[PDB]
Amino acid sequence: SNIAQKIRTSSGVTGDWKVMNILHRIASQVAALDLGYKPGVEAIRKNPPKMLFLLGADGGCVTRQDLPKDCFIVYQGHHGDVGAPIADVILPGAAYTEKSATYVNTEGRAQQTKVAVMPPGLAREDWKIIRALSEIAGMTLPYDTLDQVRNRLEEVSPNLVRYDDVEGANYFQQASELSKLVNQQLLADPLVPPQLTIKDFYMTDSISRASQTMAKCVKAVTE
Amino acid sequence: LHHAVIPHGKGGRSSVSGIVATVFGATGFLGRYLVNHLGRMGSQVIVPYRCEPYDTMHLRPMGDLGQIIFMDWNGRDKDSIRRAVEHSNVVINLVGREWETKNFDFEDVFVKIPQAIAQVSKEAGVEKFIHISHLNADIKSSSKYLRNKAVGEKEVRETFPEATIIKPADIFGREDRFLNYFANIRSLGKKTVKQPVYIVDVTKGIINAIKDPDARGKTFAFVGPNRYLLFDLVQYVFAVAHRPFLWTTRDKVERIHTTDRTLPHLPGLEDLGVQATPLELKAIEVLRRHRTYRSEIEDVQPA
Amino acid sequence: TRPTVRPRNDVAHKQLSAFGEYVAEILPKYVQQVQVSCFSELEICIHPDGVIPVLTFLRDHSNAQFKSLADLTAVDIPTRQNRFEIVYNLLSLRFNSRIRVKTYTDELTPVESSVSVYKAANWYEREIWDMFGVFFANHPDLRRILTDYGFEGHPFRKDFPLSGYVELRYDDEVKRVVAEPVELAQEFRKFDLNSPWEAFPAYRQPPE
Amino acid sequence: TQLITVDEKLDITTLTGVPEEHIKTRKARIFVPARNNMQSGVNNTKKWKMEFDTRERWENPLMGWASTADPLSNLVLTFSTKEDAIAFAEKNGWSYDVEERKVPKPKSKSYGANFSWNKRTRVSTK
Amino acid sequence: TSVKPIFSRDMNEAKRRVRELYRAWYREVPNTVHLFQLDISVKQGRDKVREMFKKNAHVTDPRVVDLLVIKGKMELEETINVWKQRTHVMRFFHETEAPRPKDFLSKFYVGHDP
Amino acid sequence: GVRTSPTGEKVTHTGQVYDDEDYRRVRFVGRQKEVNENFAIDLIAEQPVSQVGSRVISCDGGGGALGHPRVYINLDKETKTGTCGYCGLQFRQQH
Amino acid sequence: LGLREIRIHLCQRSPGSQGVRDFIEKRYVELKKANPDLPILIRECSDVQPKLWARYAFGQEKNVSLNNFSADQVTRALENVL
Ligand SMILES: NC(=O)C1=CN([C@@H]2O[C@H](COP(=O)(O)OP(=O)(O)OC[C@H]3O[C@@H](n4cnc5c(N)ncnc54)[C@H](OP(=O)(O)O)[C@@H]3O)[C@@H](O)[C@H]2O)C=CC1
Ligand SMILES: [Zn+2]
Repeated sequence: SNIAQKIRTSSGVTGDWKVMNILHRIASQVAALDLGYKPGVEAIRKNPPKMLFLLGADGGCVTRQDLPKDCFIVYQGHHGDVGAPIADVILPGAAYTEKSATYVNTEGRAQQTKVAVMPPGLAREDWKIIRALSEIAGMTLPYDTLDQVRNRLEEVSPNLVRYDDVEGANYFQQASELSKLVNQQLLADPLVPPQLTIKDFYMTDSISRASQTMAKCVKAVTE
Repeated sequence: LHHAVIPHGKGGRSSVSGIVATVFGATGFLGRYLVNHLGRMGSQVIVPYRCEPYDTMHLRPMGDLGQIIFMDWNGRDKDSIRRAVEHSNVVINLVGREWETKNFDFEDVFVKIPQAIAQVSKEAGVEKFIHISHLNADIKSSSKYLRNKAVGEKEVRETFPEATIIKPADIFGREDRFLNYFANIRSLGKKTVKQPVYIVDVTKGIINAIKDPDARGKTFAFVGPNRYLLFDLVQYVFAVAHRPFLWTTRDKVERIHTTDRTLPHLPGLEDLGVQATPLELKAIEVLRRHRTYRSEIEDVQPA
Repeated sequence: TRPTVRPRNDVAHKQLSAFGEYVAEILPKYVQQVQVSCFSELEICIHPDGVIPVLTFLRDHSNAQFKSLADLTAVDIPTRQNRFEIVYNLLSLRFNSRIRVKTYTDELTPVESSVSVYKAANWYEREIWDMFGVFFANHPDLRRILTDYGFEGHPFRKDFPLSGYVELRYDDEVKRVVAEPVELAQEFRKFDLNSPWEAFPAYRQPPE
Repeated sequence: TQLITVDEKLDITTLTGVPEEHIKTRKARIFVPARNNMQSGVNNTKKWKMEFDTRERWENPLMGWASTADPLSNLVLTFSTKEDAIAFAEKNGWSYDVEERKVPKPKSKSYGANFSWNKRTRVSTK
Repeated sequence: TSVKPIFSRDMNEAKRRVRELYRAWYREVPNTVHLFQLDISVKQGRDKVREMFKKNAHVTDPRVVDLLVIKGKMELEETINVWKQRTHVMRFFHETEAPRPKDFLSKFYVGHDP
Repeated sequence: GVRTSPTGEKVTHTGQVYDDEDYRRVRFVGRQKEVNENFAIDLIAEQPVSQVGSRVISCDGGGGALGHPRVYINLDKETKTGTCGYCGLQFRQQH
Repeated sequence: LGLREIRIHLCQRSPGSQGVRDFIEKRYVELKKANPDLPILIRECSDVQPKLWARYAFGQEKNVSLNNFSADQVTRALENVL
C-alpha cells in the first residue's frame, strides 16, 4: 500500500487505473471475505471452542491436539482425507459439479454452477443440510427454497446476484491511511512460495489428492 | 448397507426403494394386498410359493420389470427357507390355513413353521422380522386355532427377540373371508362385540412398521374405529346386500362367536400414524352381487 | 448436372407465378406473401380474417376450381407472437394444380372455421382443436378425437414433452386402471446431432 | 369486431395441463449454447436455446440404465432473439434465468508482425 | 391491443357462464354416481367439483375463462353421455397417490427434491 | 479357463462379481449365470507373433468385405511390436 | 447486549450515493479509529437503494434507508443506530 500511495501521489492522475491488487488461491476465501468472516484461525487460537463445523477443512488447520477434550467436530463435505478420520460427525455434502452454487472469482465477478449430476448416495446439498439442522434444532432459518436463499444473499451482499458482471472498488487513500496505525517488524527471512514445482502444483488439493491420474503424472514427473 | 440399498427419487415402478422383502405365504388375500403396496413402493419382493405357478401368475404383474421374484419352498426343509432368506433386508411371516388337511394340521403349522423360519432368519442375519398373528390369541380355550396362535406368539417372542409381533382384528376387504361368509348364507341372533378393520389401513400400518423403526420389538394391535354388535352388523350387511333373510367348520363359527376384546397396554394406529376408515364406505364397495338389478346406513356403534 | 439431379420444369413455374400474381391482384384485402418454391407448388400467406372469403373464392370462380381439400395443419412454431400456421391444402380436379393457403394465428384466436365450405374439414378441424389447441368458432361439434378422455395437455405442441405426464397401470387395490406420474425405465437419450459448418450458404439469414 | 381491449399478461399455465409441481418447482435456463470447443464452428450459435435444469437419474437395478422421474428434462426450445425467449418464458409460467451472449472479440492478426525485427513477436519456428 | 374475443366482452359474461357451468356440474353428479356404480358419496363428489372450480380462481383474462368454460362444457357433455368409463371418472379423484408431503423436513429425508 | 470368486460365483471377462452384501446373488437363485466361458484376452496371447520382411505393412482381416477396413501399420520400434487396433494381432519386421 | 455488524450498501450515480460518498470520503477513518472491533463493511454494486443494516442480538437486523441523505444527516442517523 506504500507503493500504491507512492505512485498515487508522485504522478499525474491519468485516469482510474489501479496499481495495486492481490490474488488468491481458493475462491471460497474471496466469497467468505465478501460475506464478512474472520480470516485466519487466530480467533480459534484465542478461544478454544467446544463445538466446531469443518466445512471442507483441507489441511492441518486445527486438530484434536489443538483443542480441549470434548471436541465435537462436525465435518461436512465429500471425500475427506485429512480430518475425516479425526472428526466426530461426518455429513456427506455435495460436490462442485453437483449443486447450484454461487462462486466468486478473484476479481469479484459472481459465477454460478449448474446441477449436471445429482450427488451419489444420500448426499444432500450444504445449505439444505444446514436449514434442516436448524429445523431439527430448536430454532428456524426464515427461508424455504433457493430463490429465498439468493434473496438473503442479496440482503447480505448485493453484487452476488449480478451474475457474470464486475464492478471494482475504490478508496485507496482510505485503505492506505487505515494501514498506518500498527507497525510490525519485517522479518528478513527468505520468503518463498510453496508452489515451487510440478509435483506441488499437482498434489495440493483434496480433489487432486484423491485421484489417480494426478498420482500417475506425479510419479511421471518425479521419476 | 451396501449401495443399491439406498433409496432413489420418487416412489414405485422402477423407483428404487430401499427394502428387500421376503414375504411368506403371499398367495392368498392379505399377502397379495401387501405385495401390491410393496410394488407401489418400488421394492424387491421375494415371494416363495409351494402351489401351482398359475396363482403367482395372477399376482405376477403387480411389481415392475423383474422387481418381484418367485421361488419354491416347503414346510419340511430348512435348506429351501435359508435359500429364500440368503440375502434379504426384511422378512414377514403371513401363513396359515383356516381348515385342516391330511398333511398339515392346526397343530404344528403355527409351531413348526415360524420356529424354523425365525431360526434360519436369525442365523442368516436379517433384521426387522414382522410376524402377523390373530387378535385375542390366548392359552384360554374354545379354539385350537387360537391356542396354536398363542403358542406361536410365545415362541416367536422367545426365539429371535427383536421381532415385531403385530396383530389385526377380523380384517375385511374386497375378497374377504368372514364378511363374504356372512353374505353367502341360507343364522342366529345373539350379542357379541366385534370390530372389523379395513385391509388397506392394516397394510399401510404394516409398511409404516416395516420402513419406520423405533417400532422394533414392541407388539402392535389394530383396532377398527367401530367396535359394535354382531346382530346389527348382520342386519346392516343384509340391508346393504338387498336380501332380507330374516368350508363351514366349527372352528370358524366359534371364531365369529368369540368376543373380540382390546387392551390399550399395547399401542394402536395413532402411535404408528395412519388414518383408519369406518365400515360403511368400504362395505358399499365390497357388497356387490345383490340380485339381477335390485342407503339406510345402520351405524349401531355400541358402547 | 444431368445424372442423379432432379430436372425442374419452367413452364409450371411461370404459370404458377402468373397465377399467384393474378390471385393476389383479384383479392387485395387478405394477401401478404405469394411464394413459389423451386419445385412449383403455390403458397399464399394469409391474415386470419379471410378464411371463408378466400376458400369460397377458391372453390368457385370457374378459372380455378379447387374442389378437394387436403391437409390442414397449423405447425406449432415458437419464437413468434402468432405461433400456429393453419395450412389448407387445396387440390383441383380440372387443372392438376396444388396451392397451400397458409393463414396465421396465435393460441387464443378463433379462425373462421371452414366446415361450412369444406365438409371434409370437420374431423380435420376437430383434430387440430384436440391436438394443438386452436379454438374454431361457429362450428357444430368440438370433441376430443385421437386422445383419451381423461388426458389433456394438447400434446402435439413443442411445449408438451415426449413422454406424457400420466401413465396407466392396473392395480388390485381399487381393482382398475389408474394414472400415475411417469417413471421411465430408460432415459430416452437425446443426441446432439446438429453439427456446425453451414451446409447451405443459399439460406443464410442476414445477421444483426 | 375487435371488442376486447386489455393490456395484460397471458396466463396459459392453467390451460397447458402441466401440474403445479412442474410449474413452480423447476426453472428455465435461456442461453446461446457454447461452441463445441473441439470443433471450430459457430453455426451452433444464433439459436437461443431454452433448456431446463437436470434432475436425478439413478440406476435401473436390472440392467444399469438411467431411469428418471423427468418428463420436461429432454426438451430444448430453439429461439432467435432474447426478447421472444423472455416473452415465452413469462407467458407460459415458469421461472427463467437469462444468461448472456458473448461474441468473439474482433482482433487484428498480422503475419508481417509475426516476422518483425525488434519486437518480441518472433515466432522462430515456422 | 384490440383482440378478438371468444364469447364475452369482459369478466361479467365470464362469471355468468362459469356459474351456469357450475350449476350444470352440480345437477350432473348424482346421475353419474348412480350410473357408473362408483364408491364415493354425492357430497364428496360435489366437494371435489367445487374444488376443481376453486383451483383456477386466480385467472383474470376473459378469453381464458371462456376457453375454460368450453373445456368444462365438453367434459360435461362427455360425462352426461356414457362415453367415458368408470376408469376416467375415478381418475378425476386421487386414491392411489400415497401423496408426497409438503414439509421441508420430509422432503429432506427423501431428497434432491426442490 | 475362467476365474471364480470365493463367494462361489463365476467372474466374467470384466471383473463384475458381486459382493457379500448384494441381492443379485438372490436373483440368481435357481437360474444359472450364463457367462461366456471363453475369454477374449487369452486367445490373442496364444497367437503367433507374425514376422513380415517389409517396414510398413497392411492389415485386411482375411477377406475382401469380410473383415475390418485396411490399416497400414509401422514396425520401426525395436522393443514394442506394432499392434492393429481392429485385429489385435501383432507384427514384426525382418531385415 | 451490543452491536455485531454495520453494513452499508451503495451505488455509483445517485444523489443519495453522492451524500454517502461525501460521508465515506470525509469521515471513515474517524469511525474505524473509534470502534476497532466493529466490521463496518461497505458494498457497491451498480445501482441500488443505499441501505444501512445493523445486525446484532440473535439476528435482529434493523434497517434504515439512506436515500438522498446528506453527510450530516447520514452521520446523525448512523449515530442514532450505533
Ligand atoms: N380373517 C382374516 O382374514 C384374518 C387373517 N389373519 C391372518 O392372515 C394370514 C393370511 O390369511 P388369509 O389370506 O385370509 O388366508 P390364506 O389361508 O389363504 O392365506 C395363507 C397363505 O399361506 C399359505 N399357506 C397356508 N398354510 C400353508 C401350508 N401349510 N404350507 C404352505 N403354504 C401355506 C396359503 O396358501 P398357499 O399354500 O397356496 O400359498 C396362503 O398363501 C393368516 O396367517 C391369518 O392368521 C389375521 C387376522 C384376520
Ligand atoms: Zn487389422
